[PDB]
Amino acid sequence: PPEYMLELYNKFATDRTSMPSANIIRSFKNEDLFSQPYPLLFNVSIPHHEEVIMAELRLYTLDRKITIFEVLERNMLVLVSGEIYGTNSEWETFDVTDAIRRWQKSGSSTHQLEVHIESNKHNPLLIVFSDDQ
Amino acid sequence: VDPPEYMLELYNKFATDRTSMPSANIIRSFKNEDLFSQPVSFNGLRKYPLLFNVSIPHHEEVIMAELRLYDRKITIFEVLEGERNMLVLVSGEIYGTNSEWETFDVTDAIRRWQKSGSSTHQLEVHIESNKHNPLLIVFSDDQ
Amino acid sequence: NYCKRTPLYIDFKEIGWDSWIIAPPGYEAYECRGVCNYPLAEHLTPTKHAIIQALVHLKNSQKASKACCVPTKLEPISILYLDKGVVTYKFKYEGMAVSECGCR
Amino acid sequence: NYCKRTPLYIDFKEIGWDSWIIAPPGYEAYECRGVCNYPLAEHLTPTKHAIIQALVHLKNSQKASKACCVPTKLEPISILYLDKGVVTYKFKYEGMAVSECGCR
Ligand SMILES: *[C@@H]1O[C@H](CO)[C@@H](O)[C@H](O)[C@H]1NC(C)=O
Ligand SMILES: *[C@@H]1O[C@H](CO)[C@@H](O)[C@H](O)[C@H]1NC(C)=O
Repeated sequence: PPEYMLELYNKFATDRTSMPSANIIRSFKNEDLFSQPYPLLFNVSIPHHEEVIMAELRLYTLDRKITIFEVLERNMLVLVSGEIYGTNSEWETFDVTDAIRRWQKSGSSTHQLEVHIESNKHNPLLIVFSDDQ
Repeated sequence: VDPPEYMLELYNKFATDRTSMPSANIIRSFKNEDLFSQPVSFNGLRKYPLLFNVSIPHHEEVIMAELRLYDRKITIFEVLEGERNMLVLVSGEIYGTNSEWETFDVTDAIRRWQKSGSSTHQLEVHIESNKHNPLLIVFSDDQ
Repeated sequence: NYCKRTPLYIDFKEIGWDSWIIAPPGYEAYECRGVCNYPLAEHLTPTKHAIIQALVHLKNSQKASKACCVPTKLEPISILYLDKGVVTYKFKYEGMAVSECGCR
Repeated sequence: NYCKRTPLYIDFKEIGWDSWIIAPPGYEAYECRGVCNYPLAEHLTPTKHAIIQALVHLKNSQKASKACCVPTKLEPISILYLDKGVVTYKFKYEGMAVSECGCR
């Protein structure tokens, strides 16, 4: 019961003025919490017939630039990189849709990333919005 | 004989031979209702009228419509109402050897009658040099 | 026993429909006979609501009724009949024969 | 009386579905209770087979069962649940609540 998923149920149950962009919403957890700065690991598995509409990576931060790579073995592949604001920032989302779409095309369901910062139940998680056809 | 032998023959055609099916889902047979008029026949030309109580629902896609009759050339008119107005529906030609029943395409006129109100329409048949009652068949699908 | 399609012939003279139906005199319409006790096999194509209603009836039989064995897919037949006085023939008169039964 | 929709609340813990369903704890699923005797009203959306089966049973019983009062249209509900261990949320989990009853 992640707070985000619970907060998403309560959002669309009370506010009937809006509905999710996709029918199915999955939230995958990070399983590499035994580390200190930091890498992340996800056990993503999505049916191939579902059309991935959008994917968001949710990170917790305590104005700099944050880059997110996909480890491959170091032939690091950049997925998304932006300049976040430091005005009491808490949760920051980054679009990693395309990374998930080719992860949906077979491949090892286990994936590992790494986040770099430039000069606790907050475990980051990855949310995939997908439609079922 | 209350069901025309054509509609009975249609049922038996598609029930025994399941390799074919009607071009439309719904087939109606409208009998002629002018059984007292006599054909006027000048030497070389014969004409006689017809009547039909046609009613097709507006939400149906009319596919085909055949008028069944019987070196002769036949012209089929529609009298719209001297001030009478005769419109040619189909000018076809037939052969003279044991033709028996000849069919004519009056589909355009039927689609015209469907868009307008369900009324009775009067026809005339021009040919130049009981059980045989002409009947009008209308094929339509339930869209 | 279980929910399944059983034979059933319907003669149109028995139900008085021979007045407007010219042909055929009858046909095999079948019917769905049987019980739908939890769990419901997937060959009956059970809906989610039919699954839960059968489950609530299993524990408390007075809180909810049991799922019913009804036709889930119907097939047409060719019918020659009289519609408002005009001789009409439908090659596919839908909804006449049962092809698949299931729990709903 | 007639075939109509009656109330029915389903608590997921009563049926043991609280193990995988996070939210809601329950919902009103309704049910269809009643009889379908000939003639079948058109608000029950009776199929041609349901009409004849109810008609043959009216005249000759024991030849055919009676048409059954089942749900004819189902509605979805928002459900947050565990699908094979991943937290999944469906805004429209189809087939959960009854919206229309009828004779089949
Ligand atoms: C994580 O992925 C592995 C495949 O490498 C799979 O066997 C395992 O079931 C996954 N974890 C869970 C909780 O399903
Ligand atoms: C034939 O047309 C008349 C009006 O001219 C109409 O009242 C009647 O209903 C039609 N025939 C049938 C069998 O409905």
